[PDB]
Amino acid sequence: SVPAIFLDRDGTINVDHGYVHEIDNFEFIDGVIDAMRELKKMGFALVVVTNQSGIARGKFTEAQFETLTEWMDWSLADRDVDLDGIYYCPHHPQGSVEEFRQVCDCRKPHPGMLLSARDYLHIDMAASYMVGDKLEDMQAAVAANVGTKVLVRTGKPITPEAENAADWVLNSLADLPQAIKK
Ligand SMILES: [Ca+2]
Ligand SMILES: [Zn+2]
Repeated sequence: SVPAIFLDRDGTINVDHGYVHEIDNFEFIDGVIDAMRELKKMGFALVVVTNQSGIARGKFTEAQFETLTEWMDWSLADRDVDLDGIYYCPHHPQGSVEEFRQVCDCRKPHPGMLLSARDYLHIDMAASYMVGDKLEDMQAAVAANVGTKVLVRTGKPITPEAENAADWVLNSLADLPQAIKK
């Protein structure tokens, strides 16, 4: 079993402009790419787990999400960051788009995505981290029995509830490798 860093996307990896689905609006947060590269060096699997309800909302299609996700994957790989898994939930109970309109197991704070990754990559959850800027991230982690829950300040002005649920609060994903080294 391998330990992993589970990663929220908007507000953690890219700047959260809300319903981000275009390459020219995808902006990597400073230092996160180097941080992820170091996390790989330190022996962690990297797994993105991201809610994308904009799909259910009709803000953008699944096709558009794949295009952006593919681009993200290459950009990282080309910087010698090779993501071990990318999971997303396109659902929302009130989705305007029929295909995606539903309650589900995979929308954070449901731990579904993390459990799927766990089974797939044989991940050591207790030895793993979850990084995000929202409560739903911390709660998802709690349910999936992730060892360490890390909240970041690069997205949402953190709520006291999110803060409560978190084990650590870091300014950024960029700071995670040093925090773990220590
Ligand atoms: Ca987020
Ligand atoms: Zn879902």
